[PDB]
Amino acid sequence: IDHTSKQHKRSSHRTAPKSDNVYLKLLVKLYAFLARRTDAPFNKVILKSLFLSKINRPPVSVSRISRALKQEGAAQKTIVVVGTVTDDNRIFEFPKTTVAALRFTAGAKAKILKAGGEAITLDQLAVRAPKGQNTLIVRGPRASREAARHFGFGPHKGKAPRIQSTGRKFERARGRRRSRAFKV
Amino acid sequence: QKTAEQVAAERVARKAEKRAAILERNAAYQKEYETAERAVIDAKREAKANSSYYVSAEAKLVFVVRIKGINKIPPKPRKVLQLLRLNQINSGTFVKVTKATSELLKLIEPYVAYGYPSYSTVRQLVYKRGYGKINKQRIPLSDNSIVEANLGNYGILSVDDLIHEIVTVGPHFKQANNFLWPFKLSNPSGGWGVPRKFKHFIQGGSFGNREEFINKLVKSMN
Amino acid sequence: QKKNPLKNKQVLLRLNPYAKVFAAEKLGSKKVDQANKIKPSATALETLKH
Amino acid sequence: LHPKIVKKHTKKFKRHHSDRYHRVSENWRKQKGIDSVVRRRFRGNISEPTIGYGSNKKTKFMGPDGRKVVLVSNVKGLTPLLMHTKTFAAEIAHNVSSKNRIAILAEAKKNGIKVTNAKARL
Amino acid sequence: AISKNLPILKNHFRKHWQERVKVHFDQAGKKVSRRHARASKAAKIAPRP
Amino acid sequence: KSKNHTAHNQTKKAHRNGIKKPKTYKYPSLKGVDAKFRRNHRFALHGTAKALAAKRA
Amino acid sequence: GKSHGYRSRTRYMFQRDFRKHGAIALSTYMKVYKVGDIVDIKANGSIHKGMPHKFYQGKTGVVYNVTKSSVGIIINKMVGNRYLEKRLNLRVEHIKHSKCRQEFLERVKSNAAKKAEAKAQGVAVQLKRQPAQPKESRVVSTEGNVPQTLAPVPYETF
Amino acid sequence: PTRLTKTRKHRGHVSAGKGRVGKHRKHPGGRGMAGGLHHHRTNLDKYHPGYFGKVGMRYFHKQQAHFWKPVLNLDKLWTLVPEEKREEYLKSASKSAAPVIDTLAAGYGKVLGKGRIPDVPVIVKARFVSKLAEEKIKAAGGVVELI
RNA sequence: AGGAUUGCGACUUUUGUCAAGGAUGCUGGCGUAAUGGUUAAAUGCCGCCCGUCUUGAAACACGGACCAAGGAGUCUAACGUCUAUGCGAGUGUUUGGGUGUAAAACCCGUACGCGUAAUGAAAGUGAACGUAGGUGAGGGCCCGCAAGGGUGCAUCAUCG
RNA sequence: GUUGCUUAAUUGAACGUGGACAUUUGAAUGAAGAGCUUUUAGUGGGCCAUUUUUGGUAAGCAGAACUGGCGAUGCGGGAU
RNA sequence: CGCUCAAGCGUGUUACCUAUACUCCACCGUCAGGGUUAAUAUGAUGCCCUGACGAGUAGGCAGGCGUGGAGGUCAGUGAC
Repeated sequence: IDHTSKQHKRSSHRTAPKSDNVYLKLLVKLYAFLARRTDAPFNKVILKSLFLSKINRPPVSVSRISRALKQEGAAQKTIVVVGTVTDDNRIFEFPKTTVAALRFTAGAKAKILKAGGEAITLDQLAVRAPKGQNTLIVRGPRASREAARHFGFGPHKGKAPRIQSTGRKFERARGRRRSRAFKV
Repeated sequence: QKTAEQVAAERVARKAEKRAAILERNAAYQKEYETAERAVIDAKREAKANSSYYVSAEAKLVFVVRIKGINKIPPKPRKVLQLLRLNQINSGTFVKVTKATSELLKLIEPYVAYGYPSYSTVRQLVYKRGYGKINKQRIPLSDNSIVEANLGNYGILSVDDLIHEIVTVGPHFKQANNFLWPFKLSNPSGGWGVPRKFKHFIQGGSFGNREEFINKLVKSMN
Repeated sequence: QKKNPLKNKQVLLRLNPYAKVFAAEKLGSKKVDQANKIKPSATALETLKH
Repeated sequence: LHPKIVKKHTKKFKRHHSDRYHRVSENWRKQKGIDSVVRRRFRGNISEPTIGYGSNKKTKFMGPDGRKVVLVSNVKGLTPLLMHTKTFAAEIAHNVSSKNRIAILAEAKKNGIKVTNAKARL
Repeated sequence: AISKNLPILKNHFRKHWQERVKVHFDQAGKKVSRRHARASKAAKIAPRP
Repeated sequence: KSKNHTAHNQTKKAHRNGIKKPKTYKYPSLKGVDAKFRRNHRFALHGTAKALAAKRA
Repeated sequence: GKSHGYRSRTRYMFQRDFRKHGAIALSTYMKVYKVGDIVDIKANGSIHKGMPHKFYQGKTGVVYNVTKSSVGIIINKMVGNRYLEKRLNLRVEHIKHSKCRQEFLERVKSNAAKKAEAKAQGVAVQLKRQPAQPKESRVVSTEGNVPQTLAPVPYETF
Repeated sequence: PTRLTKTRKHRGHVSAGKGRVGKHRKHPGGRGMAGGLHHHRTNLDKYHPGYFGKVGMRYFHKQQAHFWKPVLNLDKLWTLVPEEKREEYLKSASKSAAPVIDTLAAGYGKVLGKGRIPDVPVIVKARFVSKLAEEKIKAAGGVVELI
């Protein structure tokens, strides 16, 4: 038989979480039910994000949440993070807001609830909004990681070499400048 | 729970309207084929009286069959067989005949036998070995409710209406032919009428163009 | 179990409602045709026979 | 009406050269050879175990009776099989003493539970 | 000897290092010896710090 | 004694993985372009930024 | 040793022509090149400055930069199992305009005329290009055109 | 865990994940960075550069003590002041009563400009300062004392 | 094969009937070594001796008389990608001290390592014109009966 | 509209602001989902066939070109 | 083996034999696309539906079977 494509191919996606956590899999069952039933695009996005790894779920700073509120016509939207929400000390006037996430830090709990906010978890959000109405999903920065700078090293890529320490006398002389042979 | 019992009486009444629409259309298509055959036969007799030769219109539709099996096939003809959906040995399709499609058949002529079918061989293939492509998944054409659900936007509200598009070569041949899954045929019951299968029809073998004799070969395999 | 329209007949009549009208009037036969003219030739038989 | 059992391949898969040399036991073991004919599948040689020989899912782990066997060592271990006589049969262990078999066999026959062994030494 | 895309390490283990290895199993037991020594000294000296 | 060179199973290897086109983008890479042109081009984009800012008022 | 120079195996490629030696006609220099035009390449044996390597004879590419005497042309070439972008700098004497894109611009204007004209009259356009269809039926007249009976000739020695 | 490794799974097969032709011999290439200039040049031309050679001049008896000076951005600045005394100070200090921020006690050398601080008088104490860092503090109201 | 019903239909004046989304009906013999299971021999056809290096082994290529037990990718110091867990601009109790049912379990904190700033050989200097900037793509949400418009995180390209 | 480029210039050239034209997304056929990233194994002695072909009297000899096989592969036929 | 108006050589026309190939049905596994605890006992890792595919050395990953010791648990089995 002329096999055009590969046979018995895998889906190439995380179906369920690799984690064995009891409380997380309860949250999966709730959103997995909604994604089949509701027919609201919001629910199918949050179903994907619960399956992700620690690298694929970066931390969202509270200053990043404050920027999205300045968008023209998005003052009272329930901002749904899928990860951790860390505190930030490069800002002062944090407004009265409502947030939804898996985890909140000890600092970020105080910063929201001092202004008079609502630190909600994803199950409590699902009671108010099944379809996801007047929501606003936020995702943290992937490619600012210490491993990301070393990927795809070579001539003349403009990337960082994998080394321990540190300044001169360590990957500087021959092959990095015209005085000593050449500049890569 | 309640009123859904009354819907059983209702929903049946709307299908009685559709069966009348199928019956009148099938009567119209029968009148098209009978007039098409009689017009060509009498037109020859018209020309023969006035010291002239009627030349018939060239074939608008052709049916291909994979003869050679797998392996030891060069890459260029192997690519063309992949495009015409003849991946397995003994496989059908139908091809809308153009100048462009004729050049594809020249490349793969040792590995296939092909000719011009009629409203008879086409009727048997779509009933006995007919299968539809419905969100992938090779699903059979048991009921005509399946064909209306998918191909309802281009007319084609029945199995015979799908057959009409294949035979006449209408504007929606490209959509209607691609809907059909390639016909997985059996080996011929009588035989190939030869000692050797790979020599071209006119010399002795099976492959290449055979025009009128493809109808006999398919009915045995059907 | 996929039946087959050619055999069985109830599956045939599930499709093509015209199968009654085809079979009753005998359209796989149809008398048919015609005098007026057995209508002949001119110089075709000279080239054909030669 | 219970599905009739078909075993596909009843003959035992012996290892290659088990009868030839004494040290090679009859427990199955895959040939990892390059000259080997058992790996490459030649005509007129021993068969190999393959997933195609697997039994039907309707009738798996069932004997001639049509019952899945459970191992029992005492009277308290009979309490899962009280309302499941047609589906689950019992079997008493080898390490149980002679007098304790009479204790299990007595209360087993009350509820109508079929034991594969016993019989019971005598 | 070398070659993927890994950092160039510096492991100084080309002498007879296995002959001169120490493992501190005594950490837990040696703590009690010091607490015993500090206590027994205070008993000898008595009223002084 | 040893074989020198060949190109057998070479094109067959290449077509397994891909043989791909070079992607293409809108706004291509502006490298190896005339330096006198680029300096004036910078001042044009700076000036037109002032124009659109004044319009929105 | 093996020879792998810059102008290796260029005996007939950079050979000039039959009865077209010497100077070049002035229309070569007069032609205009804006950033975007498609152009085919032909090396000229007489002009030695800004000369292309043998591989790019007959290749086609888009112009990206323009200067005093030259034009920058990016050409995609195959190597290993992956296409790479390459940047050339050839003088005006070698480059000429491509006539492949020429026919496309004729088709754009004609379709716009047919859509605008027919919508206020016909209500039926048919603007997609048709492949060469098969024949229709017809009748051939035999009056003063009677068939000539042929036969295969016997073998002779010239 | 000894059971989870792949050497348990290889029991039965001859080569054990090393091939029949390659054999797995002792030291085919060398022993650690051997032949860097000869037959491992293609590895070191890629991936590393600047490996061989020597840039710069020597320092005899160098001490990590003269070279100290840990930096501090103006973004952080207010973190040195306590958490209780913050909502109080941010709302009305207004001169003659500004919160003194000694950077050296916390452990910082050079006060350094980056962030955009709020308009409150500060009075900072530090060893070193940037030119931009002083401009931002004077715009607010305060001053910089040297030590 | 399947194992309540649901669907498409046909024949029906009608109720109903049916070859219509996979076999039901009626009858006989035996109720056990008779049917099956393993095991040994006979008969038909087929079957060269394993392991190994090799483009290539039944080989006139190497090891193997036979059996039992033993017998071969382990542990460590620095590390890379991916994954789970805890806290998160911080993080790390266990050098050491306090206690104790005593190598355990529990508690304590100055330092110090890595991270929060880079670039230069060094002397050194040291990251907001603008809503932390525009353009093209972008999931999701918002307005709308729709057509379409508004707002656009991650990321990719691109000019500042 | 934009400028320090270019013009005898109120020209040109790049990047734009607003505007008109979506059945007829402007050849055929197919699409098995498309694009992309990290990481690491074995391998780096090859050989035979149909045409093209160099050395050689010629070779189950040596050496290249294009597809297909064996090596990694049983099964029916060529007795083997 | 034996064959001579062949059981030989060239050519034609029919029947017939037959592969793990082709068509159809049963069962196994792998992969994909769906449907469902809306109290509704027993494994949501469940319970069903539909469609395709299956050779393989060097190599990689997955799911299981067994051996010697350690913590828990069946108030497990045993001079009957």
